[PDB]
Amino acid sequence: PMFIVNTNVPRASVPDGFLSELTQQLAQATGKPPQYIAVHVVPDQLMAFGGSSEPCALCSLHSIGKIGGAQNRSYSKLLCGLLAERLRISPDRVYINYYDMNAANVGWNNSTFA
Amino acid sequence: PMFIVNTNVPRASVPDGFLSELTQQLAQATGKPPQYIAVHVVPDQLMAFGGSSEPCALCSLHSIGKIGGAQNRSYSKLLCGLLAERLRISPDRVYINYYDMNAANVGWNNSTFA
Amino acid sequence: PMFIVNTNVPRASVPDGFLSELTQQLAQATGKPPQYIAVHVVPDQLMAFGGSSEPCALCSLHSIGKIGGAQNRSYSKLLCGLLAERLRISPDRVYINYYDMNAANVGWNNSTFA
Ligand SMILES: *[C@H](c1ccc(C(F)(F)F)cc1)c1cc2c(cc1O)OCO2
Ligand SMILES: *[C@H](c1ccc(C(F)(F)F)cc1)c1cc2c(cc1O)OCO2
Ligand SMILES: *[C@H](c1ccc(C(F)(F)F)cc1)c1cc2c(cc1O)OCO2
Repeated sequence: PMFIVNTNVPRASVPDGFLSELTQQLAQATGKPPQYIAVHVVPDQLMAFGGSSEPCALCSLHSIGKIGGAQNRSYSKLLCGLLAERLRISPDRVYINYYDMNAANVGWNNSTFA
Repeated sequence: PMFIVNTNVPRASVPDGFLSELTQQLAQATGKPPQYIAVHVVPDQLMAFGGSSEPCALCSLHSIGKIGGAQNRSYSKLLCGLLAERLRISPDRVYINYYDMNAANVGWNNSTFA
Repeated sequence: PMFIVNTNVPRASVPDGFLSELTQQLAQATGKPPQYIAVHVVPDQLMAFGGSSEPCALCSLHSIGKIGGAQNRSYSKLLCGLLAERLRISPDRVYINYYDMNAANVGWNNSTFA
């Protein structure tokens, strides 16, 4: 899994350890080892949600499997909770795109997975 | 719907009103209330298009429905028009990825739209 | 095709000529004329891979066809090779997402490629 957050929240408002927490919590939620988890946070973005420039976030979770109806609800509760608690972004100003990747379409270490 | 623009145009060349203009125009084009629309503009990017560093844009439009052959051809006119006028980008230096999202794969407000 | 690299490597470590090298190498690898190729490099990112902030990269390759099992392996060797040689990023700290795009979902110059 790979999780990306883009947000208009400033860099100074991202708390120390945020990437570590995302890594740890995503490992728990996906059942994948922490070593596999990639996390990417992009603050200070020029963005709007519903025509308002109040704090918001646009995110993606790519995973080889572990994506589906109930699972995605659970990820959204977890991730919106974190963005609310840590970045002070209201859950209703977050979008998260979920992508179930075929292993053959993920490159790593000079090759691809299967 | 969610619209993202990555461009090598500098930040000071992005008009202050561009996010709101995109929001309004996309609401009309998709038939969704403006409140649903998220927009994200990423200037000052290191990019090349056809081996040239002249102004260009790499974009995406994600939507739960309202994506298809004819609709996409129409969106491209709308979006190239906006980018040409407001960012001075030639329309043949714009790519737009269109993604039709399943509601189950869009997280929002601690859940998903499924 | 469009290739995007997001990396925590600093801007100054990205060699002059990198975008041109990517354009040329992707033209060769995909068989598509260089005029069609878009490349985008995003340094100085806040990211972690396996909980570690050592150099890493999260990448994507979108293409209308020329995507598949064996081809993706070849692209990964090529692109990890370039990231290792030019940006000093170890291949096992790189993910690359491959997307086979429908021509109807690629917008360019007021239309799509369908
Ligand atoms: C994590 C993972 C990282 C990146 C992607 C990508 F497609 F976005 F590139 C997808 C998944 C991951 C890593 C693995 C793995 C499963 C997952 O989910 O099995 C071996 O390494
Ligand atoms: C807009 C919309 C925003 C984001 C995405 C995402 F998947 F990329 F995250 C997709 C669509 C939208 C919001 C809605 C809605 C439909 C759309 O298209 O119905 C209720 O809220
Ligand atoms: C390259 C190409 C660029 C961008 C995308 C996008 F979908 F991500 F936007 C996809 C492919 C390309 C350009 C062409 C072409 C094929 C490809 O692969 O035929 C005409 O121009």
